Amino acid sequence: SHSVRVYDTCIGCTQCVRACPCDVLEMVPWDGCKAGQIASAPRAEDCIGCKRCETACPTDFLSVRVYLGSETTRSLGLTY
Amino acid sequence: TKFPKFSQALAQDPATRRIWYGIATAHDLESHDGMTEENLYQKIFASHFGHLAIIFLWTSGNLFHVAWQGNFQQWVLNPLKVKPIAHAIWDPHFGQSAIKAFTRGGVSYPVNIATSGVYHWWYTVGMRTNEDLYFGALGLLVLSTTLLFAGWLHLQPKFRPGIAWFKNNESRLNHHLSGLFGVSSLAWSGHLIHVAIPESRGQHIRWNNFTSTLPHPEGLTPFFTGNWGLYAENPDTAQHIFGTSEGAGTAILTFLGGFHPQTQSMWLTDIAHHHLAIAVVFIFAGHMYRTNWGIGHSMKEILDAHVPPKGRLGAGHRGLFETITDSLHMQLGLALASLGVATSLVAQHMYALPSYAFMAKDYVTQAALYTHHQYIAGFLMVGAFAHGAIFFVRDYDPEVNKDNVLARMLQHKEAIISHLSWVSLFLGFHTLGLYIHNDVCVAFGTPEKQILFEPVFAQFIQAASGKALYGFDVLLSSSTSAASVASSKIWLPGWMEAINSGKNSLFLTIGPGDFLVHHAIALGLHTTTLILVKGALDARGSKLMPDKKDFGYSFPCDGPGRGGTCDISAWDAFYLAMFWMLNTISWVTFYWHWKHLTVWGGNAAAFNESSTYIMGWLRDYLWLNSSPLINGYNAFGMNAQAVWAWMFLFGHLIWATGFMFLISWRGYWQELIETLVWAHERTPIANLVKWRDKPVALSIVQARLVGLAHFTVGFIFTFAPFVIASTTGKF
Amino acid sequence: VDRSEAADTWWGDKDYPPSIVLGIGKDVPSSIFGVTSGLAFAIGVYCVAQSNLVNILSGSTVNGFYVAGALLVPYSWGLHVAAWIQKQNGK
Amino acid sequence: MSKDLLKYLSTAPVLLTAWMSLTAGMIIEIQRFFPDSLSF
Amino acid sequence: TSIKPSAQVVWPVVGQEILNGDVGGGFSGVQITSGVFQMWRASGITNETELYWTAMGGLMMSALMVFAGWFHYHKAAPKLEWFQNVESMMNHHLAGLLGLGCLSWSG
Amino acid sequence: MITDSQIFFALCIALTAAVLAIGLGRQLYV
Amino acid sequence: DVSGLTPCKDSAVFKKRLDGSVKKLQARLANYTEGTPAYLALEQQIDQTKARFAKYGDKGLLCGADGLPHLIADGRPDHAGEFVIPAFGFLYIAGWIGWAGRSYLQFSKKTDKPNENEIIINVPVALGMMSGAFLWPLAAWKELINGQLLVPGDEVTVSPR
Amino acid sequence: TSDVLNLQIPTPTFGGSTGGWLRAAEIEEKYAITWTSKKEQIFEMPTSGAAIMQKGENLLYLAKKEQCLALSTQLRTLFKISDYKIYRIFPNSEVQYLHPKDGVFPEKLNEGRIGVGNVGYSIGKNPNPVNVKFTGKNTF
Ligand code: CLA
Ligand code: CLA
Ligand SMILES: CC1=C(/C=C/C(C)=C/C=C/C(C)=C/C=C/C=C(C)/C=C/C=C(C)/C=C/C2=C(C)CCCC2(C)C)C(C)(C)CCC1
Ligand code: SF4
Repeated sequence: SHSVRVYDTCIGCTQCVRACPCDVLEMVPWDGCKAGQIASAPRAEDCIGCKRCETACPTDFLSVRVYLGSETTRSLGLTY
Repeated sequence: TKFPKFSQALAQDPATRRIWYGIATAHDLESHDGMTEENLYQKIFASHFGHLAIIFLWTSGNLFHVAWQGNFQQWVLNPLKVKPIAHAIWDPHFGQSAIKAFTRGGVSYPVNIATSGVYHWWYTVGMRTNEDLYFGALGLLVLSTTLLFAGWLHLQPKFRPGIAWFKNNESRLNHHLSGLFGVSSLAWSGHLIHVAIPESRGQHIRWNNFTSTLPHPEGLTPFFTGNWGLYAENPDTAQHIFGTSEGAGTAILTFLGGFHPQTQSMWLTDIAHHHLAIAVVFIFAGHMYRTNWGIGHSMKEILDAHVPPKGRLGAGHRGLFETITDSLHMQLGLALASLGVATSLVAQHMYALPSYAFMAKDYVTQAALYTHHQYIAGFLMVGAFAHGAIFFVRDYDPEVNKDNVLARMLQHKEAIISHLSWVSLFLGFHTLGLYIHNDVCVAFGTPEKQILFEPVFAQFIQAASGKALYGFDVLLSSSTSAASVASSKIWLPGWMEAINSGKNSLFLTIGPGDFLVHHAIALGLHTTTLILVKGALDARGSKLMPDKKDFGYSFPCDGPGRGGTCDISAWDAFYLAMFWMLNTISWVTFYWHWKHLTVWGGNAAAFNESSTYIMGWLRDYLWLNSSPLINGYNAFGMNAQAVWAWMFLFGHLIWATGFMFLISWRGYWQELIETLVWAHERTPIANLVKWRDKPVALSIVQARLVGLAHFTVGFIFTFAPFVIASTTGKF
Repeated sequence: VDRSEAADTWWGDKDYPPSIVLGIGKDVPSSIFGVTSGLAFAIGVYCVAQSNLVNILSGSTVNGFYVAGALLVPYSWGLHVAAWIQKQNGK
Repeated sequence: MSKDLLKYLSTAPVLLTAWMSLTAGMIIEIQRFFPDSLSF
Repeated sequence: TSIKPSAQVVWPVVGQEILNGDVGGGFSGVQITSGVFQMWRASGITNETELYWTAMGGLMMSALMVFAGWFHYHKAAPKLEWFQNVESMMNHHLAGLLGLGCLSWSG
Repeated sequence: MITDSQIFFALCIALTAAVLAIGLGRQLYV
Repeated sequence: DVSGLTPCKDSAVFKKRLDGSVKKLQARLANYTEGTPAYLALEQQIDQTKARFAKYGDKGLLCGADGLPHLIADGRPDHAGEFVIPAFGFLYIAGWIGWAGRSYLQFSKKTDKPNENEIIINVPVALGMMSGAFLWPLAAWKELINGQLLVPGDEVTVSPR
Repeated sequence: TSDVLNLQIPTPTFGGSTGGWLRAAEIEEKYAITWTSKKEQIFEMPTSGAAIMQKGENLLYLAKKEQCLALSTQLRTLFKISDYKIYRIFPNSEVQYLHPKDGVFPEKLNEGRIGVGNVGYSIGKNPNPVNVKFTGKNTF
């Protein structure tokens, strides 16, 4: 499965989660950000790698970042 | 225990990409699961042993086939008329017409006419009968047997070499310089003096009597007395006939220069002296480095101290020893660059200075060899740059290379890439513009308006080397100069005649077509370097992707975000530069082949007139010389070039099929495979037969690889046929 | 030589190399280096001129002593760089 | 020829076409009046 | 049969004048391959004044069409109710455009 | 002219080399 | 003269090329009658061909064995007109172009809407910049000396090494 | 909520399609999505076609979590249905409740969620690959 990571440059604008089509990402409380929330990836096994999170991230460089890795039926997104 | 045992990720991969990626990363030993450096080095060593065994098996196979099915003995009697046979053809698909056509070369069975020059090589080296070739094949078979056993042995527990021994640079370089290059070249010079010069002079020296026969009448007494000029005294006469004693001398080591008049190849005495001297140099240089005896050099110390004053090159070469000796990719890149340059050098030197008897008049072999070695040189250069990129993205340590000569390359990579872009742009703009100017001017019935720049600088080099038709009268062309006088009793009396003789490929006459095509070659080299250098320097990161090193060397992309990130991985830089390697080598080989076809046919005023415009290349080279190939088989019958015509079309088809993988990308084929999976699963009868790996479309990098593969194989097949068949049909 | 057993010869922070770079000649003075370099240059250029410029080289005239003395010209360059290094290091 | 139409004529493509038109015409007239100049 | 049809002429500037090749009829020009000469012969055009005047008529129609395009967007633009009258559009395109066009050409 | 016995001897040495090649491939595979 | 080439005026192959082109034109002249526009155009064209060949002969161009002019680009002043003087002319013109572009960019960057000024060119000042770029070699040298040409690299975006 | 399904809810009226699961959802894993609608109305399936979601409860079978989430986004942004629940059904008939795992959609923060896959430094501070060479880890 692909590895999804979130760095502390997060501003808690909650757009990666909305761009997510597999419910891999979710906002959790955080002290660092002004908004008080940070994206997190508790369901990375369901990741497919379309990187809509990366597209929707508005940081100068991506707070949410996905590394492609070992492939699986879910990661390939095969209905069979 | 599934196929990619070395990669558990692919082992759990359920789709058909498991097999593809397992085969693809079979040899990527650095990134295998549970790999250590010591095991990596030992596995590389054993694989090297197996590879050497493969090389010697290939050589033994060529030798045995020429011995068994080739007309070597008949070819020896009449080298200039009998066509050398590679091997017999065994094909149940051949018809009677093809059987009669391929029955050639003075034998009763179908055969393939050798275009590798192995016949000329072995004849020059001293082989005269099939028995000698067979014994050479037997000995090479035994050598490969021993190399395979050595490879097996050096993986055993008690025989597994250690990492310190592998990283012992000084001993390895000392031994390679002194013995692998030096003593091996000395052995070749000894072989020449003992077996090749006597055979050229009509003496049968073999294992049974080489111990008794003296190579020189005086023996080693001149060598020990120091009167080594007695080995040059009495050279071969200009009336010498190769392989006979008439006109034969006694000298074993000479520096006559030029060419042997009958064979139009350099003197074997000259070649033996070359290998003897060059070995002296290399055996000396192999005592440079310190190995267990104090005296010598320390490469780390040398690199550390070589830092210019006031920090001109930053910290100098500090850390380069550590990076080179730790990273195998940097060593591989240096080796590939050096070997590609050497392959280009041999390609450029064999045609200008033939060394094998009667090769110059064998026009097909010369073109085949030049094209072969130029293509391999291009591949080696692209590989050198690709492994430099892999080193940058995988093995480069900025902490070690703090303010280093290597780190400053990354520091001003933007300047380097921008200036390579500038020079590539200038060269292409101006070369294409001048070619189009010439095209339009000749098209409009006024060739006088052509802008034709004389290659005055190359002509000046030719004059300084000895050419006299330009009238520059500089250096060796001017008999009076110090350069011409100091060497006037060693090599110039032969070299002057050789270079000014118009029957040779040594320093061909050049003109405006040569000017323009050379600038085109410069464009090709510069743009290939631009793509490759950019890939290497941006492999670590870019403004569009500063964290590229985290993703690695070969990944598909970064997604459609940030405007799209296609072909960003710096593997795709290699895949792009491969097209330019093919382009520039194709330009080089077209230039070589057309100029040499014209020179051999005796109308150089076809190249000098038509090569200034591009329609001249399209008509007087491609279209004109494509007739004997495409007429290999037609509606009225077939000739012996039908195989070349079929392979010509074959390379065209593969080149075309590559465009599919290069243009059409994965989403279309993935959805189509969904449809095919539906159909197979839903049809009756067949749905009992069910796959194990889920069939998926090819990955992005996989398909880029496949498309480039189809392109390259295609390139080589098409030009091989066109270069081997048109030459045969025109001469 | 290994990574560990290697002298600290980097000198990018300083104006002249350490004398250790000269190896076996890390203690021979700058005076000896310079005098030997000058004699080597003179002798080697004499040998080269006598071999190829004053005379014409050939199979019957190549002289081993002149050939060997020619190799003192690059040795002269090395010796003069060494003389400068030792003069700057204070020896 | 309001300020808006002057602005439109000042837009990049119109200006490119106008200037390259004048340049090509200049080159062609130099060719007509000084033809076949493969030298200076 | 012998005359090569040609309806284009280059100017002598940079040597392109050779492109005015021999096309028969005491005329130098670029041979055409569009069949317009045969089209005009079928139509019955036998003079150059007819070609000139139909060209002028075509320019007048082009001006009228530019005017119509400006008028039907800037002065009097139809409505979606007008546009969606597909039945009347088909009736007028069959009988009115194609039918009367064919009738007029037959005449 | 290469003889039948010569070809057979070369083939035998080739077979020995083949066995060694299988062995080396095994040992590289482990 | 040089490179084995001979002057085009004393070149038998050059004279034959001229004669052959003339014979080709006269051969195609047979189709047209005297006085027609095509006839007069061909007469003008053949006059132009002869004038071109005479001009090449007089200019001192060197003709090779192929009988076509070969330009000697080695820096000798005998053949300066082949490359050196055209080279200087182009270098001046290209410098003019680049200086006009750069100076207009420097003006536009200070405008309130540089992005819109990039598309919509301020033609009244663009003409001024184009005219003033005639003295670019002195202007560029002045900017070099004052240090306002090459921005310090410590101020240019650079990718992570 | 809970790892269970009724497995008897009336399904949307659909005329069948070729885009459904094929000999793999029954052997490896199927997916289900269940929602409630105020009116019986027409919607577009993730598989090609048009179906009629029934009044009240509706249950649909699919082969991909991506398909279920796409249908969910359609339901939210067209019909304003925001009570959907998504399940994964194994061949051994275990049912795992996946998407609204905390009972609320992931885009709204909850107090009990803990961070998974969070890095305490900026993106441009990862170790180089040479540092992790011949180690099982990775540069993130
Ligand atoms: C739309 C197509 C079309 C048109 C426009 C015409 C036109 C004509 N056809 Mg017909 N015709 C057609 C299709 C067409 N045809 C088809 C398809 C066929 C095959 C079935 C025929 C078969 C046919 C035949 C067999 C004959 C005609 C004839 C005629 C003439 C009839 C006069 C008339 O009825 O006045 C109608 C009058 C009015 C409606 C009253 C108004 C009168 C106005 C004001 C008079 C204007 C006069 C003019 C502007 C000035 C002329 C001055 C003069 C000194 C030059 C006229 C030239 C006859 C003819 O003359 O043949 C050469 C004839 O014998 N046609
Ligand atoms: C404003 C004008 C301008 C200036 C001063 C420069 C300057 C430079 N460019 Mg160029 N460049 C320009 C426009 C300009 N560029 C444009 C519009 C493009 C897009 C096509 C490029 C694309 C480009 C590339 C891809 C590269 C350069 C490079 C370079 C450098 C080398 C010079 C060269 O070879 O030019 C090459 C010139 C061209 C490729 C075409 C130029 C286009 C026209 C002819 C000029 C524009 C004039 C403009 C309309 C003036 C408006 C002013 C007016 C309103 C008053 C240099 C820093 C090279 C580099 O980095 O070298 C270090 C390089 O690789 N440039
Ligand atoms: C990226 C990278 C890489 C790669 C690289 C490459 C691939 C390169 C190549 C390169 C090359 C490929 C180069 C070449 C060079 C050459 C030269 C430099 C030459 C020289 C020459 C000379 C000096 C000569 C002289 C002479 C003589 C001696 C005689 C005659 C005359 C004359 C003058 C000619 C590496 C791995 C490193 C790593 C890092 C990164
Ligand atoms: S920076 Fe990216 S991960 Fe962070 S809140 Fe914004 S969209 Fe979400």
